[PDB]
Amino acid sequence: ICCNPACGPKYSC
Repeated sequence: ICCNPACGPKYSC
């Protein structure tokens, strides 16, 4: 997961 906006398509929070 990724609790960040920079994650974009990786954002999982």
